[PDB]
Amino acid sequence: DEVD
Amino acid sequence: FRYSLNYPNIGHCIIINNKNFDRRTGMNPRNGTDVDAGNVMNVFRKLGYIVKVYNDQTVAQIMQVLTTVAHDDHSRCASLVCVLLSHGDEGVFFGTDTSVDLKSLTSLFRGDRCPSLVGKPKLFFIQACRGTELDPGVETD
Amino acid sequence: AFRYSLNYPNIGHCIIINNKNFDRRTGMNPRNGTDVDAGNVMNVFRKLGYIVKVYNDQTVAQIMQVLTTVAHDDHSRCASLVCVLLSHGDEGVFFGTDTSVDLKSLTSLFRGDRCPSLVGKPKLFFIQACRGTELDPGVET
Amino acid sequence: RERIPVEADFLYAYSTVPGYYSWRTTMTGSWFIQSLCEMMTKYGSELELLQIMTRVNHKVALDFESTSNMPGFDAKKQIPCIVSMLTKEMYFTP
Amino acid sequence: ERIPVEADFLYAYSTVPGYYSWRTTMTGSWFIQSLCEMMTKYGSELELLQIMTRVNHKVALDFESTSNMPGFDAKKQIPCIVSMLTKEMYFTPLEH
Repeated sequence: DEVD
Repeated sequence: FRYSLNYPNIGHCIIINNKNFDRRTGMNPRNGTDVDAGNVMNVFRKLGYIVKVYNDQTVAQIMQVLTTVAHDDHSRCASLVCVLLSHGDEGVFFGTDTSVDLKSLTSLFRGDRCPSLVGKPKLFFIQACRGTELDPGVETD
Repeated sequence: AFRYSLNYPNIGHCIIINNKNFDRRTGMNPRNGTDVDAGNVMNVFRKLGYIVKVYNDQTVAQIMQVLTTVAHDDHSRCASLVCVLLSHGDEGVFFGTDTSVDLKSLTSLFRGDRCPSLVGKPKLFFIQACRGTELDPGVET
Repeated sequence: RERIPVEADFLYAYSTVPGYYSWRTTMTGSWFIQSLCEMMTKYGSELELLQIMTRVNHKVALDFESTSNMPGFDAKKQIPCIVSMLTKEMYFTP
Repeated sequence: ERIPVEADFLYAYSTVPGYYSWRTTMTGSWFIQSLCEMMTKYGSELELLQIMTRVNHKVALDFESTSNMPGFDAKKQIPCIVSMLTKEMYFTPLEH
């Protein structure tokens, strides 16, 4: 999981 | 009441899909956004929207794209869908080059700027960051 | 479950913040007719089962005391919470009788990590206040 | 047990759009609150809250238009702004 | 009749103002993949605000972040549905  | 679908076209679906950004920004690639864009395209195409995807758009490109859509004739369109996939911050959406205010994008279709769509639903779906807070969650039952 | 449960002794409390008269040397004109708003709302939510309390002409600090106290009570027996905010406002801010406060500061009192007994339960804010000075000209269909 | 977002299950029903003025009459009250109370009365025991608020949006948008003999403020309109972080349907009667 | 120029917009945001928005590695953002699965499941049955409520639920319940980045582990998300719609929105003439 990673962010925008 | 409900929005009438009694039009020839349910409407257009514009997808703005930004994966790779200007190295001067330092924003990391958004890997997997092509998965999002393809899923959206498939979904809305199956309900009769005419789907157009614009990839890796700069702020100014985005603006010209949407200004063109605004200024088109939608008298036969029941609705408009716009999906925005990029990085973001509080109130802004990143082109590949820098940020722009979201209000600037969406106001192009406001009732007095886009008469072809008055009274029809203008539907935006926005996948972008809106800040840097993190939600820790809370346990419930 | 597709529906918030109503299987609680009480459907919950309704806190009304009703601001009519403001500090003169701020230049804010009274909100004449806000008393009919508050009585109308009170009656609507009273007949739905809510326990209604009305707080007139609260300062920012007093609003915080009121809502901080509500947030720290026990709502085990309550299905929901309603909060009606009637005052002047600006973009992102709500006016006490004295000055402005961030709405985020009011609403965050009931965040799930700070208001445990309202976790998983609808928290319903209705906010009558300006959000800026822009005026909507309208458009003929 | 399960974890949920700390910001979940909020509804922020704003009388107006971000950046815009909000209209009220001295005699009948707020355009928005008056319309809220009307639709809650008609539909509170039958409809889901987001559906109610959409009908409130219809009433405010169609039924009201401003008047002020400061004509830069005259003949204006208003649409409310329903912000939902709700994860379930809200009915006021079981 | 005159209607407000701001009317009949919907802004379905993936996340709450001020907050980060989450993706999986390469299985799509949480919000968009939940949106697509609820559109697929209900687009011919529910109206748009009913769908987006079930999107909010699916994002709020089925996702939690896994990260080795300090301070980003086990985080949650809820989308933010901003409606200035004045009517129900269905995507099919007859809902089934």
